[PDB]
Amino acid sequence: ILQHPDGTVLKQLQPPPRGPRELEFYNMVYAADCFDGVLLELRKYLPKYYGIWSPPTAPNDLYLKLEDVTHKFNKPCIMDVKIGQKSYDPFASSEKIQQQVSKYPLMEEIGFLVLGMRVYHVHSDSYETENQHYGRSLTKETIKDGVSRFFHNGYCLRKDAVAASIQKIEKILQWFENQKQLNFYASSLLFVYEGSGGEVEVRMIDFAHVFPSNTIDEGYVYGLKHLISVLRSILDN
Ligand SMILES: Nc1ncnc2c1ncn2[C@@H]1O[C@H](COP(=O)(O)OP(=O)(O)O)[C@@H](O)[C@H]1O
Ligand SMILES: O=P(O)(O)O[C@@H]1[C@H](O)[C@H](O)[C@@H](OP(=O)(O)O)[C@H](OP(=O)(O)O)[C@H]1O
Ligand SMILES: [Mg+2]
Ligand SMILES: [Mg+2]
Repeated sequence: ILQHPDGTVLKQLQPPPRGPRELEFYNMVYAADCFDGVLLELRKYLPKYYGIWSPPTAPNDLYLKLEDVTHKFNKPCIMDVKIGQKSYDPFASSEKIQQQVSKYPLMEEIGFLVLGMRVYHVHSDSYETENQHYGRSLTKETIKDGVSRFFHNGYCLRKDAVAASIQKIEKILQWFENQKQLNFYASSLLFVYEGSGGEVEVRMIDFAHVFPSNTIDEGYVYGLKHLISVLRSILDN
């Protein structure tokens, strides 16, 4: 991921089939001639898409040019959370299924996995970050405190940002409850709040494993509902 000062990010296409699939996901949703109401609403929850991009001197080198969801913040606090009961897609080999389940065998039970976070601490005017091994070390017993950490700025828990997050996830959940045409594996919600105070973003990102479907994405629903339940209990702290 490359950050550009024009308020965008450039995401390098992953090797095939993943990179091509994500490109085609964005091309589908943001198709200029799209009048599918489900896809038009979905746009609200994704980064704005500016199309494929390459360097003028390197057509081989493929990126997606996307809205940088953090751009409008002064001290953005960011968390990436993978959503769903399965982080492997319908065409995964046994090996890949085993890889992905062994990254976090609790995915079926919890329905989400924190991939990382960067949190602004007001007293020190500095950031603390957690990596992939943080959220993968979270159990049912520790998931609530694990998530809460994102919203604590070194002296108070930001219940405003927790409540806003629930409210935004709720709209995404509603989108999911009214579509049966796409199922999302290994996708994420990107959470941003202002660390320095009410602006909050929750956007869907990372679409290398989105597939057409004829069913509700029950894994994705389960994950969102559980994530909301956790966030709700944090409001009682
Ligand atoms: N549109 C965006 N705006 C701001 N930050 C982003 C955006 N897309 C990705 N990021 C950051 O880059 C990270 C990796 O992006 P992602 O699409 O999840 O790539 P990967 O396929 O490598 O998991 C995310 O966790 C997030 O922190
Ligand atoms: O973060 P880690 O521990 O390096 O593990 C990676 C993480 O689970 C990625 O989401 C996954 O890509 P997908 O989500 O696209 O499967 C990748 O699979 P890969 O090794 O097959 O690229 C893993 O290696
Ligand atoms: Mg990702
Ligand atoms: Mg990915």
